[PDB]
Amino acid sequence: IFNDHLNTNPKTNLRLWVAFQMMKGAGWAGGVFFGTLLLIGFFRVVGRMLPIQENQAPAPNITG
Amino acid sequence: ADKTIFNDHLNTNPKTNLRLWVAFQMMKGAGWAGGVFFGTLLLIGFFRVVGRMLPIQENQAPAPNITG
Amino acid sequence: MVGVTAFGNFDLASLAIYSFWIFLAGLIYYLQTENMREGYPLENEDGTPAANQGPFPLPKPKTFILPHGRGTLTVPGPESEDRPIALARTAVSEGFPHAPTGDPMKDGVGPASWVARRDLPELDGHGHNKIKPMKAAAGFHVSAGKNPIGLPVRGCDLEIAGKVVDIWVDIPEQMARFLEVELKDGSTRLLPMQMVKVQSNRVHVNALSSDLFAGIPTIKSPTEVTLLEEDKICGYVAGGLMYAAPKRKSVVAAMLAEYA
Amino acid sequence: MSKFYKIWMIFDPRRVFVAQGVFLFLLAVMIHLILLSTPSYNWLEI
Amino acid sequence: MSKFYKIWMIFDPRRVFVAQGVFLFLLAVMIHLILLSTPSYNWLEI
Amino acid sequence: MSKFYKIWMIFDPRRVFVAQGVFLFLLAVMIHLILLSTPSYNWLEISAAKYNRV
Amino acid sequence: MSKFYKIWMIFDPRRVFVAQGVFLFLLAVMIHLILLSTPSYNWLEISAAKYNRV
Amino acid sequence: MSKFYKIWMIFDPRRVFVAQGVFLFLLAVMIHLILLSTPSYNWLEISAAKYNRV
Amino acid sequence: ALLSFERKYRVPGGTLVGGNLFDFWVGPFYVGFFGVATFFFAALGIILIAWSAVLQGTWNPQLISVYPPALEYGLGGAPLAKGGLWQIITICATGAFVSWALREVEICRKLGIGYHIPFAFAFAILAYLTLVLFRPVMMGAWGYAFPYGIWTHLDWVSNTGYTYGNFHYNPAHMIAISFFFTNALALALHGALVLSAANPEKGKEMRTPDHEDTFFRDLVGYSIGTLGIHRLGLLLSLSAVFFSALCMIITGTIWFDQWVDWWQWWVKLPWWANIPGGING
Amino acid sequence: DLGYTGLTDEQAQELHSVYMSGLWLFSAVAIVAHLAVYIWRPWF
Amino acid sequence: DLGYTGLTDEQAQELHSVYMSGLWLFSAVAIVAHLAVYIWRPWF
Amino acid sequence: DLGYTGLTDEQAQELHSVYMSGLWLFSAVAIVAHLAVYIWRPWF
Amino acid sequence: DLGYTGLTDEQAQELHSVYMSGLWLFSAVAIVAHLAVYIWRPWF
Amino acid sequence: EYQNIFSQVQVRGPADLGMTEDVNLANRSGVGPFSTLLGWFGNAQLGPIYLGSLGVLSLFSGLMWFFTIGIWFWYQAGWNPAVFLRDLFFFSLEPPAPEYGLSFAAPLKEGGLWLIASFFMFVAVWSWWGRTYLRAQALGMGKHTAWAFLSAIWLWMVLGFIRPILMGSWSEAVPYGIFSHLDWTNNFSLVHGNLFYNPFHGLSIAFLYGSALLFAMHGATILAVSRFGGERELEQIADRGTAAERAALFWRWTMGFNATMEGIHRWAIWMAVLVTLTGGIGILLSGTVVDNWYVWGQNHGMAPL
Ligand code: BCL
Ligand SMILES: COC(C)(C)C/C=C/C(C)=C/C=C/C(C)=C/C=C/C(C)=C/C=C/C=C(C)/C=C/C=C(\C)CC/C=C(\C)CCC=C(C)C
Ligand SMILES: COC(C)(C)C/C=C/C(C)=C/C=C/C(C)=C/C=C/C(C)=C/C=C/C=C(C)/C=C/C=C(\C)CC/C=C(\C)CCC=C(C)C
Ligand SMILES: COC(C)(C)C/C=C/C(C)=C/C=C/C(C)=C/C=C/C(C)=C/C=C/C=C(C)/C=C/C=C(\C)CC/C=C(\C)CCC=C(C)C
Ligand SMILES: COC(C)(C)C/C=C/C(C)=C/C=C/C(C)=C/C=C/C(C)=C/C=C\C=C(C)\C=C\C=C(/C)CC/C=C(\C)CCC=C(C)C
Ligand SMILES: [Fe+2]
Repeated sequence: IFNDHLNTNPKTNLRLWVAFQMMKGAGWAGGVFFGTLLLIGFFRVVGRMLPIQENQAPAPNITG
Repeated sequence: ADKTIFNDHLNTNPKTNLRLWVAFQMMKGAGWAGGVFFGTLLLIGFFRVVGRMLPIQENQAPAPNITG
Repeated sequence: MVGVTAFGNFDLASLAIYSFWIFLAGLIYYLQTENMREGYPLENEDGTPAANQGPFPLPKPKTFILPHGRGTLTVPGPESEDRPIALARTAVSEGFPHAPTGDPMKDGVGPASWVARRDLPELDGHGHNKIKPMKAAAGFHVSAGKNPIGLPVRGCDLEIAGKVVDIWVDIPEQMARFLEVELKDGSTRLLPMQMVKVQSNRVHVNALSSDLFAGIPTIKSPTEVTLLEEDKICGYVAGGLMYAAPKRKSVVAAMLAEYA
Repeated sequence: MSKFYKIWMIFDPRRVFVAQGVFLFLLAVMIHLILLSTPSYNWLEI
Repeated sequence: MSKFYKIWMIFDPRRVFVAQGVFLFLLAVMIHLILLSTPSYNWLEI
Repeated sequence: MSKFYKIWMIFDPRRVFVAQGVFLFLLAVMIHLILLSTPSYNWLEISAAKYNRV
Repeated sequence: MSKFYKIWMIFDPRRVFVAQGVFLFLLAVMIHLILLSTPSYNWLEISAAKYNRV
Repeated sequence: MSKFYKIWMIFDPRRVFVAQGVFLFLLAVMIHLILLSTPSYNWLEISAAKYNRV
Repeated sequence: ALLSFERKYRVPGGTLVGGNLFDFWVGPFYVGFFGVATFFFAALGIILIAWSAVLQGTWNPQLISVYPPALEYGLGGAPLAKGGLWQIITICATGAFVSWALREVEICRKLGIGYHIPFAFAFAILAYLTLVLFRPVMMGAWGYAFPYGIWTHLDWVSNTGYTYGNFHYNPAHMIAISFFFTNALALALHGALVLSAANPEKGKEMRTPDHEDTFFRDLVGYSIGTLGIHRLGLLLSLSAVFFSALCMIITGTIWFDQWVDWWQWWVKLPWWANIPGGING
Repeated sequence: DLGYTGLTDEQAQELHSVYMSGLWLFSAVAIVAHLAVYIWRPWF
Repeated sequence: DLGYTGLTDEQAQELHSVYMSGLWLFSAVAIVAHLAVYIWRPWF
Repeated sequence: DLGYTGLTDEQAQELHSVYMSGLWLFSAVAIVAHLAVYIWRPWF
Repeated sequence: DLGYTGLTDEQAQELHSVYMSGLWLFSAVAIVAHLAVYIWRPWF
Repeated sequence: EYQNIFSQVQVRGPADLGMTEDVNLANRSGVGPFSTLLGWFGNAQLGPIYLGSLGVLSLFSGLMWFFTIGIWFWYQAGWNPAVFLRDLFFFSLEPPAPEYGLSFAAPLKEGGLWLIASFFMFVAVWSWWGRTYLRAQALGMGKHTAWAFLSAIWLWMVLGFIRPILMGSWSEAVPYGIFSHLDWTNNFSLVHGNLFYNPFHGLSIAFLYGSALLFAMHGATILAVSRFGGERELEQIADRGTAAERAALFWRWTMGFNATMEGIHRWAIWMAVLVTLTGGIGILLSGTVVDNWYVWGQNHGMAPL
């Protein structure tokens, strides 16, 4: 109804239309990346919760 | 101004065309802001590089005002 | 007298600095009061005198005796527009723009404004007209730089508007003031020198587009120009900067318009 | 909070959105620089 | 280099643009993580 | 307190709202900087001493 | 307080309200700053001393 | 003292009242600062000593 | 709140940014987008100066001083109490100056006059940035900038000058001083001449530009005209600021010793370097 | 009837009534603030 | 009766109602923020 | 219905709905960023 | 004229022009970013 | 776009010999050549220059002052042209030593020549001031140029004449020579503590920076409204056009106040006069009333301790 956006010229209208397209796809990609980052962070916080600092275990694998 | 020929961008419903037109507005404005800020940053960097190229380190002046 | 103090630390130096502060305040008062000779008293946006008139009062009237029997001028005094303004207030509250009602370039509002000056030619010290066309000015000729006569005049839309026929020159200062441009229709208009970029091939006018070259005001006598006509022509050409922007064929302006 | 939409009957969205974008970028840059100034939270040096 | 536009007569822009966005974000994340791994250029620790 | 609405018969809302926004942001920045100046309430340093980032 | 209302016949309400608001804000800032200057009444500092922050 | 009203036939009340307000505020600030300067009558420090806030 | 002729010039348009969001006046002032920015930056800078006065402890305006970070902080940040306030105030001042210039551009556009005035202001802005930004960055620390005090930036001037002996022996400095002096002379002459032409001897008619040219040809034998004298004033002022900026950009950056040694090159020219007699040799 | 601003008597009276109401509200808030401060830390 | 901006009484009342609603929302958020800060680190 | 810009009620409601949707998206991204930073290096 | 998608020559040319404009804008921003990083901390 | 910095075309015609009232045209010389190099910037015509009685007196005195200093520079060089070019800037015509005080008993090689050159300079400058006043009076103008020159002369006299008298020695005055007088100013600073903490020195610097600021502002304004013929400022004073109105409204919308086409020149002349006025007062006080400006500043709240 607002119909004031229609005043912008067409070539710009799509010069932003596919701005929208391509980068929307990778905005999905960014959502995935930050979801994984927050999952790793949640597990780090739960690791900070437990009495693990008092006693830890050696490396299972050796030579690195 | 002249209408485009591909006309398949016209298939998006007006509401999402909106949800990107205004994006375009507000954040074209801050694209200008980012251009200004990065221009000043590059100017500072150019003067830093010219300062490195010159033998300032070997001989340098003491602090003009007290307490550095 | 070195080191002697009347009281506290006050001495000759402190006396001088304080007397100077007093003098500086008085001088600022005097200078601002002198600067309050034109444009006062303040008006409202409709035309009635305002409630707020300033901390500095108006000065005593003074009179200038103009040369060549042109009369006398008294300032400050009763000042009126002496013309109708074609503007309409956009908002009720004070401090908002007044939009033009018709054609701003013809109505003479905004950057294309003009003041109802005296409708007489400007006179030098001897009593002759200060600005004369060069062909009627005896002994005058182009001395250096690119001669503009005979070069096509180009408008801001990259279309030729006419050809330069003559140069108007200030007789005392010996500096060119106006170009005379003849259009397709055969009539001749004036353009100020400050608005033209005399290039190798053509005289370029970035203020006005070609179609607007006919809209410039004309002069009564071909051998002189009055202050009022000067004002009208200059205001028209200068207001072309703002009010001919759409017709202006500029690459960067086009890119900015496409951006916006 | 429901009637806040009426602000758009007061302000043209174009000017408001341009001002908002400029302001947000300016504020973000200011805060990042403030963090970079302090020896702590200067993530580069940390 | 002039005739490169004809690539759009080969590929639908929608698929190409989606793939391009995903690829660019993935590459940027990869390079940032690689920089964060090394003790130098780990701007946080520096 | 009821008749305060009449202030809008005195001031254009556009100018008043612009001035209000600028003033509020300016005041908030001023107060935050004042807090950051003092060694106490400098929340950055209060935390940095809490967790030993020095 | 009898006929003070006639002051609004002398001073435009808009300008007077603007000047009064500016003046009140600046005065309050000045007095708060003066209090912050003195070691006592520096509520941040004396609070830090009372609660043994430093 | 009766005819003093005729001063208003000399001066516009608007300018006189503006000047009077500015002058009175300026004088009050000056005197308060002068009192604050002296170690006595510096009411802030007098009270800080009375209640031993140091 | 309008001049007798101001009404016909208050029209929309002529704004670079913001459409008609801030296209309105407050009293006589014109606000605009950059006017809003200028007001914000100016208010913040002034309040931060007051707060730095609170931290310093003194309420005397002439003693208030906002020192930059010491040399040990390099080009990095500093605590707000001991260096940060200076940097925030400097960012505020730079923003305020730039926004003031751009607001002047908008007013020029709305009035249809040329853009000479913001361009002239840009020279003063560039000199200030040379003293505060370019030279300290080139030299390697924020401690080479000047403090924000009324009498304490004179201490910066004095110390920076005497680091290089008598600073008078700086050529880009001699040229700038001569430009400043010529500018003051030209300003006095121009003001006095136009006043004497417009306010002639008592009871006489107003004089004309012909009389001005006659007076200055009688005096010194050359008259530069009215357009000439305004051009000359603009050029002299801009050139003075430009050469002062140059003098401070090459000091401590490509020249490090006493400045009279520079003048020693002319003495050592091959065809008079060894001749005896005179002051030098 | 000076009317340097064009307001009539009724308009001036109404405006002054509202302005004084606002002034007294502001003064009341200031008074309670000063009482709280004086109780917390008297300056006399 | 008095008029300086062209708004009528109904428009002024509606505008003030909405503005006060926004002001009270802002004040409520500020109050909860101050409560949180005071609990975390009191300044009295 | 002041209409200083010329928008009707429906246009204002639609514009505000879209603007608030964008604001909430921006706020959500900011919140997840702050959570990540706080987990990495808390400031309290 | 393979026409695997259905675009004509004019549509392809216009699309490529706009896409290349976007690519060059992105590349310009990347170049200024790399210059800033290299000045701050060169890797050669 | 054309910025009006330089003329893009020059026209020339009959030479303007100037106005003629209460002026003796016999003294007015002939019109010199037309210089195109200057014609690019301003008027190309040189002359005619009025050579009156005071003109001849000033020219003779100034020539003798310049030649006296030149001959002393030659003597100081061993009359070697190569040394004269190598040490042109380093020569000096020093004032008499403090041993002689204010006495005229200094030998010609250690103080007498300085007194002779000083007398010549005194005569030249005062005759030139009389010339400026008389030239203004001949055309019937106001004497504003005379009074601005008087301010400059006041500073010059305080530097060279009055202050040595008050201090009681000719050694306090300024030696003629480029680097000599630069060193004189530096030593004048060092002897009296920082001259920076002289309040009148600060005011003088304030008005010098103000002169530069005001001339930049005025030149830019007039060049910006020259497209309306604003450079004809006397005409604008006589009949206010749109150039004056546009300039006034620009400055009013910028900083809340403005000048008129005439009053801005009052601002200009005062911002230029006060430089030398306050400088003369400050120099006069130094040494006579204050011997250490840094300690004075410390006692007057300017310096920290
Ligand atoms: C280390 C050196 C000292 C110092 C030492 C002094 C001393 C000492 C003095 C000044 C003076 C001045 N200084 Mg200081 N100065 C210093 C630092 C500064 C700084 C700075 C940024 O650091 C600045 C901007 C200034 C600026 C100034 C000026 C404002 C002022 C001179 C006005 C003038 O026009 O004089 C020059 C103008 C004239 C001499 C007028 C001449 C008029 C006569 C009529 C001309 C005759 C010409 C003759 C006949 C030849 C004509 C030949 C042909 C006909 C052409 N100083 C430091 C602190 N400065 C002066 C002053 O007034 O101080 C209060 C002064 O005496
Ligand atoms: C240590 O610090 C020292 C001591 C040095 C400094 C001390 C300084 C001294 C001098 C401080 C001085 C303080 C005095 C001078 C300040 C007094 C200020 C008071 C008197 C100002 C009053 C403010 C009242 C305001 C808050 C009220 C405004 C009312 C509005 C809210 C109501 C709106 C009115 C509209 C509705 C009228 C419209 C009506 C219709 C008809 C249109
Ligand atoms: C050192 O100590 C210091 C100096 C720092 C302390 C100093 C403290 C003092 C000096 C600071 C003073 C602070 C006070 C004075 C500030 C108080 C401000 C209040 C007034 C906040 C007001 C907020 C108003 C909110 C943001 C309202 C917003 C409006 C909403 C968005 C709705 C608006 C919608 C409009 C009305 C549409 C209606 C249109 C018509 C058609 C109905
Ligand atoms: C030292 O400490 C400091 C000073 C740094 C701390 C200071 C802190 C304070 C002073 C800063 C204050 C920050 C607050 C006030 C900023 C909050 C900003 C909020 C409002 C963020 C808002 C974001 C809005 C988002 C970006 C909305 C975007 C819009 C979307 C893209 C959708 C728009 C689509 C439109 C509506 C199309 C609709 C068209 C019609 C036809 C339907
Ligand atoms: C090759 O060309 C030749 C050699 C032929 C000619 C060229 C000569 C060149 C080398 C001349 C160089 C001249 C120098 C460079 C001029 C420098 C002048 C300096 C810079 C002037 C600096 C300061 C001037 C001071 C302020 C003078 C003030 C004048 C006093 C106010 C006058 C006081 C008069 C009193 C002392 C008179 C007392 C004696 C009588 C008998 C009472
Ligand atoms: Fe002028």
